[PDB]
This record gives sequence, structure tokens and C-alpha cells, in this order.
Amino acid sequence: NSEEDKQYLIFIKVFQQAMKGNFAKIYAKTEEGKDPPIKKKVERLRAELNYCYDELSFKEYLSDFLVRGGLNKYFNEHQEEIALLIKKSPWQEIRIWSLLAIASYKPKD
Amino acid sequence: NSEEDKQYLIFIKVFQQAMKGNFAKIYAKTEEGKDPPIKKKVERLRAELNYCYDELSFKEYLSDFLVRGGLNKYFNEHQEEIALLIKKSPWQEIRIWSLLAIASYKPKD
Amino acid sequence: NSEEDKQYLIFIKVFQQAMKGNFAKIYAKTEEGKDPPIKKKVERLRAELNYCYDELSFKEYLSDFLVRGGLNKYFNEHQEEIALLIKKSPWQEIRIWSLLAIASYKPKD
Amino acid sequence: PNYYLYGTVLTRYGLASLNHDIRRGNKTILQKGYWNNGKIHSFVGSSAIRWALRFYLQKQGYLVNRVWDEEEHINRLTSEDFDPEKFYDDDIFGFALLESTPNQRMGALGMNMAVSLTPYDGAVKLGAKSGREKDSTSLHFTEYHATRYQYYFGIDATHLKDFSRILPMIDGIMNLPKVGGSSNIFNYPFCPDSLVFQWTNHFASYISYCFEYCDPKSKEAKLSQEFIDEVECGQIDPSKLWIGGTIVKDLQQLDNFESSPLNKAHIYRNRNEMIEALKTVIKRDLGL
Amino acid sequence: PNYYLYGTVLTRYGLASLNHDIRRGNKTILQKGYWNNGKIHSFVGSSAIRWALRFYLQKQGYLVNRVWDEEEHINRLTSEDFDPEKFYDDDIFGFALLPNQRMGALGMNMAVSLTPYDGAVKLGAKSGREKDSTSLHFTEYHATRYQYYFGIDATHLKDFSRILPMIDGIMNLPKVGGSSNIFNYPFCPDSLVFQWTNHFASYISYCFEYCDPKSKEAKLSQEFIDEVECGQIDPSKLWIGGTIVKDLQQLDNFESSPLNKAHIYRNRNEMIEALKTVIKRDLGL
Amino acid sequence: PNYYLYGTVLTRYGLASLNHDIRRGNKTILQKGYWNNGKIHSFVGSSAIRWALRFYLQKQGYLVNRVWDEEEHINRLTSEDFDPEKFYDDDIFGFALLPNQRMGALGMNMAVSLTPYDGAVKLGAKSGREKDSTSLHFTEYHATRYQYYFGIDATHLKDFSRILPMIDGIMNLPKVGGSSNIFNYPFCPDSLVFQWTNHFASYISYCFEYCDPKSKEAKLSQEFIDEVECGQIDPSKLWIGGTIVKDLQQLDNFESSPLNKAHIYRNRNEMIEALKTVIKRDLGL
Amino acid sequence: LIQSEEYVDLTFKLRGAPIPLDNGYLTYAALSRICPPLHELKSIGIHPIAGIPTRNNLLELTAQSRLKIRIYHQQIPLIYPYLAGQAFHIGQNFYQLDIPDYKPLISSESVYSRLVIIKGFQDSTNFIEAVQRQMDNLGIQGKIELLTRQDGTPQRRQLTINKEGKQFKVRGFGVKISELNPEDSLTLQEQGIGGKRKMMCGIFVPATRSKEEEET
Repeated sequence: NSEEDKQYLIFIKVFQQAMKGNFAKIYAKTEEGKDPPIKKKVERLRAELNYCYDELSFKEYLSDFLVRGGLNKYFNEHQEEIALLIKKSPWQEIRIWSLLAIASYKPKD
Repeated sequence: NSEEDKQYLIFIKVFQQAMKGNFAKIYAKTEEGKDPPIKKKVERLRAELNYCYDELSFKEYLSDFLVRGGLNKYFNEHQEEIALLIKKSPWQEIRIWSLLAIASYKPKD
Repeated sequence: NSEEDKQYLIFIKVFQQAMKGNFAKIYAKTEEGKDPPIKKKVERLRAELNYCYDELSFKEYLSDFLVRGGLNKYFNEHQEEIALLIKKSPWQEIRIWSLLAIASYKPKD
Repeated sequence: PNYYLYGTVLTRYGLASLNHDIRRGNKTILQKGYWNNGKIHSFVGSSAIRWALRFYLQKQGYLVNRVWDEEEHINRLTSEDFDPEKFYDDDIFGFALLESTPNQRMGALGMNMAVSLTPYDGAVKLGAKSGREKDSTSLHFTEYHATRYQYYFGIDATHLKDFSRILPMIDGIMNLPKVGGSSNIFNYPFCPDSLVFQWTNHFASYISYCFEYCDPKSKEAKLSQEFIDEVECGQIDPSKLWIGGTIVKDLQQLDNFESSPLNKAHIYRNRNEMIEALKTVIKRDLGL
Repeated sequence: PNYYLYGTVLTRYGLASLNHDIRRGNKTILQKGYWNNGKIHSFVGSSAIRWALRFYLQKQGYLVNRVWDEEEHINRLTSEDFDPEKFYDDDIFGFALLPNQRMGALGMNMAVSLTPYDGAVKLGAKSGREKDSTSLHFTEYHATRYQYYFGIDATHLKDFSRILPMIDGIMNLPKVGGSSNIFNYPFCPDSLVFQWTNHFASYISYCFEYCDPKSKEAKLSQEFIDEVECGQIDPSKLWIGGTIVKDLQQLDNFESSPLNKAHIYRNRNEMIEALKTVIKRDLGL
Repeated sequence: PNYYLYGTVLTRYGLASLNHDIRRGNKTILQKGYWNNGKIHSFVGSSAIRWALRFYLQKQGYLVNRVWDEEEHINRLTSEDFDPEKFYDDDIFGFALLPNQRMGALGMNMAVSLTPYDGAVKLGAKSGREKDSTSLHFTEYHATRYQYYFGIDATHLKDFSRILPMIDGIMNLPKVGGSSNIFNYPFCPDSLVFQWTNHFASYISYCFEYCDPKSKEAKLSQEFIDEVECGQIDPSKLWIGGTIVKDLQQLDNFESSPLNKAHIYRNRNEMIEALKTVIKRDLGL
Repeated sequence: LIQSEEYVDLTFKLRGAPIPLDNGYLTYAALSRICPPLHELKSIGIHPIAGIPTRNNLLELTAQSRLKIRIYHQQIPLIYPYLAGQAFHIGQNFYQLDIPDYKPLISSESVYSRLVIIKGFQDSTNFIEAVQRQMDNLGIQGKIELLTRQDGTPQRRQLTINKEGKQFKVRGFGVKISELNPEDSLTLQEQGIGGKRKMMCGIFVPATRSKEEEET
């Protein structure tokens, strides 16, 4: 695997951990009812990602989501690489990677 | 590589040092058997960051946060670079950088 | 280049010199084996800077601060232009610059 | 004919925390955005003013399909099928029944968001649950703004099912109830203090936001120089212009006011007299 | 008919430190912000005034839900379920639980200093020796008269007779703010402008203004007098009383002015009695 | 029933230098700020007056938790735990350590000079060890009478009989400021305007004023006289005594004025005795 | 090294619109309108306002710019209530004064005067002998030196008195005096030299101001 592929996979894992944190926060927030929805959360995330229209708005949303995720151990281990990848790469490609991470996400059993 | 990337990375380091200082201050503030904050202080920092409008408010809050962080070597070595970076640049970009620093500060603590 | 940031930088420099002089004066104030605080001095300066309510306040405050700064050479060869800069520009911008100078002051001592 | 009543109303000076934004953290923020000169002004949504108008229509008798309960804070529909012929609110504000007489209506009232005349600088009010015990819901902050508010509206009178329903709408705009907001701690009356109304029969208005500030941190309000130039150049027929409120004193204190074309407009210092004259003209034109 | 009581209350002159901003450091920052003509004015929060009104209701023996302990300095709820029919505080100020909500019949705006805030910081040293955190300290105070605007929706009350205790409490308002040990500031009105009308429109909010930016003298704003003279604000619904009555009567052509037809009483108690008689007649009490 | 004792006390004329502000440089400048008419008046902190009252309580033999050494200049606590039931200090002035706290029945405001500060300064030579060197430093003195406003919540007292020692201490106030009081300025009242009522509202906050900016005599403010005449202040609840009574009795139409039926005594002690009798009757002592 | 008694410097913080550099009658008349007793005082002098020079013949007020008054310390209660906290107008602008601070009169070996006016003496030699005579009247011994511009010429200044419709021309020199010893230095600083002491001229300051004025 090339270094670009390694950083791409690390970013996918970072986004997946952020979604884990956000969905855990939601689950804690809406413990009431039979079960908090999971498909609705994914649809919300997809709609919010597609709402972004330019680089600044998308990167602001991505940073906010990543922070809301929590610890995000994969970002702990890779400060400089992932930070430079987010800062440098075109926002459309980062959105593509984020949506791929959304699609390849496994909810905790 | 590249001067802008180096400045961005060491500004991320500056912000992480500032959050370490602020979190240490919060740790010193609390006492007795009450659990000191770890994560909800990060959530508070996020909420304060998004509570920002126009160039003036965000820069004021960022400068106050950096001063409250106390001692920091990365800002010590680089005065002109970070002073110019903070004074210049759109405030939304600096907020994105601050959030990226937040999401990757935790490996230190 | 673009001497606006030149004025910004030498304002930061003379502010650091003035705060060093005031910390030296505080060192003169204290006595006996009590350890003269350094971080608490910065905290006190930040709190006093945040204590102001526009125009009159913080303008006479920072002028008085610079005056008690003592024999500042960079002030001496930069009297007129720094006075013009202080008279112009919003006061909150001056406060932001001062806070950045505080955050980037230490390596002098 | 196709008669339209356009108007820009300026509220009174006071501390306002009317329309808020997403909850965020412990601090409730106002709805704010860039308005002029790159400065950030606070906004009040037009849906809030429409809700206030609906509440006024409900309180003063009248037939409204939507009835605000005011006790359980619920909305009840007297008839599940909207009937603009019978109900005032359906006739005026329209409706849209999407779940699956026409099911949709365009409404005769068109509003725009109320914009603070003054830029919003600071003005966050600390709030505490008090006591000696402390918890998560103990320390909170609320944003306020000491400013006047100014909004623009237009009425397509011919679009009304009943042509006489415009009069209660004007009365409601005059005696507007509280516009949705933290009235417990920031009581902000939204009744107008200056009016610029135009009762014309063409679509062009040119009176959208005619009020502008002086000394950006002051309560003083003046008519924008663009509006005065529009009146003097020949556009905006003075006979169709109704100006009333506290701006009348400032207008009359202007130099060469008698020679100005603005003097030929219907200018009343008392708002009730101006509203009465305007309603007389409206009743004459609409054949009421 | 929907009846509303609008009013602007002007307090007496004195040294005031009632509401403070976030407390940390040496100075206790007075709650201040911008106001008319772009100068910094000290503020008193409306929540503090509402607390004072509720405390007045408690001290007079009226049945209230929230009770101030005065010993533990905590708030106790007599009933976990709010009942606006029975409790005065729930009926007047509303509640929110998070019917579990109530809009409350009282709407009050923040109190604004008549005079701009210039200086007047106070020294807070604590005796001698042992210069601990309780050592040299600074306290901000303001020498002015505060002014606030309130509005009561009489018909929204569960019990219509409860408006009278609200007026009495506005008259004899208990301690407002915190620095009563060293800055005792009575918040009782010394000038009032009340309006008892059946319209949502109010044109009496913050009707007072200063004659000299550093004097205790107060004067009704020319805007308010112009509003009364033009034809707006029916004088029969206007109730003016307090020390502003003397200044109003010393005005020239006062007899010919429409302001003369308003209910003007130098004695505030007489104004309150007449207004309460009118309110009881209108509400059928 | 709730009972409150509001009062404004006017001190005797003389040179004053009390509660100095920051001793920056060689000068010891007074605590001064703006007052009515936008003129500069010298202030005296209310904390100093509270300390003087507490010291009077200690000296008279009443049991107080805090004791002044008078030699080591150190404040010592008789008991670490505060017991307002037993200690006069904790009952009256309250406590706070940070029932761990108590509000305290006494509430005061800063003493304000009657006449505006004239800017008079005094030259003095302080001692020095540099070969017996004398350095000229500036001290400020104000020749004026001070007036302060205090409020007493009699019901809030744990022991209702403790109000009488407090009144006696207000009358026989010890030296205020202590070492800082360069010229011995007697702070005992020269004229009193007290009010023993059961309402929170008080309109006697600062009722004194000067006829001329440079005078050694005082006059009641026209606002206070108007308040008495209109009927806002109940004459049966009003107590006036001291030198101001002599000026009042020479006013024309005094007998016909409503001010006459108020409790007025030329001698301060007689008024204090009558007021204490009324308080004892009302409080059931 | 000797602080003069019975004489102080009442310094009021000064703020407002940019002010003419040759204020003189403007400031004096504004203060007289605000303070009627200031007209009848005798041994009082008003310091030249210290602020950076702006374009034209105007002077811009800084936060360090302050109105300073030299007055007998027992005569302060005659002008303090009229000036402390009040406001005066120059032309159409409003200027505010706060609570003043007292500055002692320090002795200095070399003293400086911006502007010395003697009636009827315009040339350098007659002016110098006149200041020698004035020293002889008050018994001060010292050497007189005249401030010079970049060209070395003795410096002249003009005072404009706008009394009634007509405007008046009164002129003088700016001297530097040393070899005074502290007692005579304090005597000269309190008494001053020449006339028009309240007219923003004739008073004396240490020689640091002399060098500063010599710079520009």
C-alpha cells in the first residue's frame, strides 16, 4: 500500500470513529422509546454532507463532526498526516471518502 | 514541506498546548471527590468555538484561549509566523484549524 | 512587506518589552522568601485587559501600561507611528494584538 | 384593479431577544447575519410576525381555522379542510395540505424578515438558576440587542377572498401582539412607531427598507437618503405615500421641506389618524 | 375584554451594585452594555426583578410553589406538579418542566441605568495581614437611578384578582441584587408611568431620560410628551405619578396640554388606589 | 409582622480624611466620585462603618464571635462555627466562609459628603531613615458632613432585642477608619431621619442637602418635604431629631404642614428613647 | 532634588477635538468662562498642552495630553469645584476634564521655558538684558541661553489674542536657563519670568523639554 492509500484508509477509520461517537451521543440522548433509529441517523448524515456547497462549508462541517466524534484514536496516532490530508485535498474528494466511510460502517452489536 | 503547511502544523501544536493548559487549569479548579472533566470540557470548547460570528469575536476568543493556556513553547519559538497567521487568514479557516487540533489533541492526554 | 504587519509586529515587540518591565517592577515590589509568581502575573494582566468597556477604558489603560513599561528602546524609535496606530484602529483589535503578544512573550525570560 | 399595500414599519427602541437560533450549548444565540457594510445585524423571522398576526386575528374574535390553545401550547384546526372563504387565517396566510376546493393557497400577505436597524456587537446577558445547589442547568447565557427592528410587507388585496379582510390585517399590524421570543425577561413591544405605507396599483414598491441609522450605536432613526432621493426624483407618487409615526417630526424638521415633493405625501404624526385616512382610501378604492 | 397593564418604573437615586457579570479576578464587573446615544449603561437583569417580586409574594403570606429558604439559600418546591390555579407564583411567572409549561402573565424587561456608567470602582481590602485570596479586591458601583419596563396580561391570569398583589409588589419591591450589605439600594418606584388599556400597542417603554449626564434629575423624554400631545396614548388610560409630577406640572402651557387630562397624582399611593379601583371595576372583582 | 427600620444619619461638620483610596505615589488621596449636580463628592465606604458598629458591639460587652485585639491588629474568632443565636456579630452582620452563611439584618450604603469636594490638600513631612530626611507628601482633607443610609430588617434578627444595641451603636459610633483617620472625625449622628415601618419601600434614602456649596449647616431636601406633604410618607412612622429640627421649626406654616405631626425632637436622645419604646411595643419585647 | 512647598501642579486629563497649537487666549477664555474666579487670580500659570503635532498649525490631543495648572496650594479650593469634572468648549468642540492629580514642583539644575514675553523687547540683546533685570528683581543668579532651531537662530513665537473683533500680535522668545541651584530653581519655577503666565507662556519646565523642543 502506498502512503496515499494508507492516509486514505486512516481517514476512513477516523470518520468511522467519529460517526461511532456521534451515534453513541444520540443513543444516550434518545434512550427513550423502543430503540433509537439508526437508518435515520445515516440519512441525516448523508443529507448534511450533501448540503455542503463549497470547500469552506464542507471543511467546517467535517471538522465539527470530527470533534463531536470524541477521542478518535486514529486521529491521535496520525496528527500531521490526517491534518495535512484534510487541509490539502479537494473538498469533493474528502466528501467522497466520508461517504465511503459512511457506507462501510458497522454499527456496534 | 512548504511554509504554509509547516505554519499550519505548528499552529495546531500551539492550540493543542493551549488546550492542555486550559484542561490543567480546570483540573486544578475542581477538588474533593467530584470527577474532574475530560470530555464535556471538550464539548464546552466546541460549543464556545461555534458560538462565533464576524472576525472580531472569534479572534478575541482565540487570543483569550491562547493566553489562558499559559506557557507554550511552539508560540515561543515562532512569534512572527503565528502572529501573522492569526492576524491574517479568514477566521473561519482558523476555526477549522482549531477544530482539527481539538480532534487530535488527545494523544497527549 | 505591506508595512501594516510591520507595525503590528513592532507593536507586539514593544508590548512584550513593556510587560517584561512591569513584571520586573512587580519583582521589585515583592520581598522575603515568598516566590514571586509569573503565571499569576500573566493571568492578572489578561483579567485587567478583559476588564475594559471600550474607548476610554483600555485606551488609557494600555497607554498607562506602556508608560509603566519603562525605558523601551523600540518604543523610543517608534513613538509617533505607534501612537498613530493606537489612535486609529478599533480598540478590540488592539486588545487582540495585546493578547497575542502576551501569549507569545516568554522566551525573553 | 390590482391594488397592493406595501409598507415598512419601524419598531421602538428596546432590549430584544426575540428570535433565537439552534440551542447550541448553554448560550442561546440570536438569528443574526450580515446585512449592510459587512456588519452583523440581528434578525426576526417573518414567520414569527405571521404567527403574531394570526394570534391577533384569533384574539379579536374573527374566524380562524388554526386556534392557538394558549394553555397546552397546541394548535387545533377547526376544520380539517381549509376553507379560505370562511376562515380569516386561511384566506390571508394561505395553506398547504401535502399529506396524501384546492389543497393549496398562495396567501394574500407577503412578509420579509425584520432586520435590526443597529449592528449587533456584544450584549450577552448572564443567567443563573440561583440557589446554593448547582447542576448542569444552572449557568446559562442569553443574547440580547438594544435596537429598533424594521420589516417590509406587501398585501395583494385583490387576492383576498373577502376584500374587507384587509382592514383587520392593518389593525393587527398596528396593534401587533408579542412576537415570539423570551418575553419573560426581554419584553419587546413590536407595535410600529414609524410607518411608510404605499397604496398603489402596480407591482413596483421601492420602499422596501427606507429606514437607516445615524451614529450606529444610537436609538435615533432617519429615512434613508436613497428613499428621499427616490421621492424627489419623480418616482414614488407622493399621493400614494402614507408616512406616519415619530419619523414625521424629523421629516418636518428638514430644510426646504415645504418645497420638497415629500411634503405632498400623506404625513400624519399620529398613527391612528394616518391609519384612518388610509383605511378610508382603501374602502373607497375596494368598494367596501 | 383583553386588558393589559403596561408600566415604566423609575427608581430612586443612590449608589448601586446589584447585578454583576462573570466573577473572577479582582474586579466584580457590573452588568453593563450599550444604550441610547452610544454610551455604556449599567443594567439590572429582569430575572432579578422577577425573583424580588416572587419573594414579595412569599413574604406577604400568599400561597406560592417556590419558597426561598433564607437559611439554606436554596429554592424549595412545595408541589412537584405546577398548579397555576392554586399557587400565585405559577400563575404569574409561569413555569417550565422539561400541562408542563405556562407562558406567565408577567412580562418584564431589563432595568437600565438612567445615567451612563463612567467610573466608581470601590476598594475591597479585608483588614490587615494574611493577604490571601480575600485580600485587595475591587468592586464596581454606579450612582444612578435605574428604570425598567413591565407588562401584565391581566386576562392571562388564572385568578383575575392576583393582579393587585403584583401592583403592590411592584410598589414595595424587596431587595434586588446582591451587594445589599455595603450598597443598600431600594428598588421602590419614585416615578411611574402606567397604562391600563385593552390594546397590544404600548408606547411608554423607557419614557424617562436625564437632563444632565451626571445629575440625579430625571425628566420624561420629549418623545413621550410628543406621543401624548399628538393624539396617541389616550390620556384617560395614562397614569403618571411620583416625583415626576412636580416637573410635569411646572411645565408651561400644562393646563392646555393633553397631558393634563391624564391621571396625575403626586402621591404614589393615591395613584395606586385609583388605578386598582379602575382595574377592579374593569375586571369585575 | 415584618418590621423595618430605615434611616439617614448626618454627621457633624469637621475636617475629614477617611477610607483613602490607593496610596499611589506620595499622595494619600480621598475616595471621591460623582454625585448629584454632576459634582465631585468624597465618599466613605460602608464596610468601615459596619466595622465601627461591630467594634462598638464588642466594646460594650456584648458577646461577639469576632474580637479585635486593639494591640496586635489581628481579628480573632471566638468560635470557628458561626452561631447567630448566641453571637451578636453573627446575628446582625451575618457570615460567610465559602447554615454556612447568613444575610444579616443590617444593610448600609456608602457615606456621602454633603458639600462637593473643594480639592483642599495638606502638606506634611513623613519620617525617613535616609539621614533623617523628610519628604513632602500630599494628604487630602474634606471639611464637610457625611450622610449615610442604612436599613434594618428587625424580623430577620434571631433575637428581636438586638435592635436596641444596634441603634445605640449607630448613635454612639466609635472612630471610623482607625489609623487612616488622620484627623479625628466624629462619625456620631448630628441629625437623624428614621422610619419605623412595615413596608419595603423607603423614601428617606438621602434626604439632606446643602443650602450653599460652602456652608456648615444642612437642610432637608425639597424632595423629602414634598414627599411628606403629599402624604406618601406617613407622619406617624417618621422620626426626625437633631440639629435639623431647629431649622425645621423656624419654617413658615410649620404647624399647618403635615411635617408637624411627625415625631420631631430637638434632642436626639429623646427621639431615640421614644423610638425604642415604640419598637419594644411593636416587637413584643 | 528639592520638592517645592506651597506650589503644586494641578493636572487634568484632557481629551477632545484637535486643538490649535497656539491655544493661548482660546484656552484661557474657555477656562475663564467655566471658572470666573480664574480671571482675578494672580500667581497662577497654565502649562503648554503636551501632544504630538498634527498638520497645519493644529495640535492633536493624546491620552497623555493633559491640562496642567501651576497654582498656590491654598488657592486650589477657589478653582477646583469649577474645573474638576466639568467641561469647557474651544470653538465648537466640547472638552472634558476629570478629577485632577497633584504633582509636586521638583527642583532642577537646568530649567526650560517654551515662551517668554516681555513688553517692548523684540531683539535678542534687549530681551536678554530684560531677563537679566527680571532675575535681579527676584534675586536669581544663572546663565541665560536661547532655544535655537535647526539653523541656530534664536527661536521666536507669537501669541494671538482675539480680543473682540480685532486680533492682536504679541511675541516673545523661548529661553533655557541653567546654573540655578535647587532653591533658586524652585523660586524661578514658581514665580516664572516675563508676563502672560496664564497665557500658556512664561512658566518653566526642566531642560528635557528644552532638548525635546530643540529636536523639532
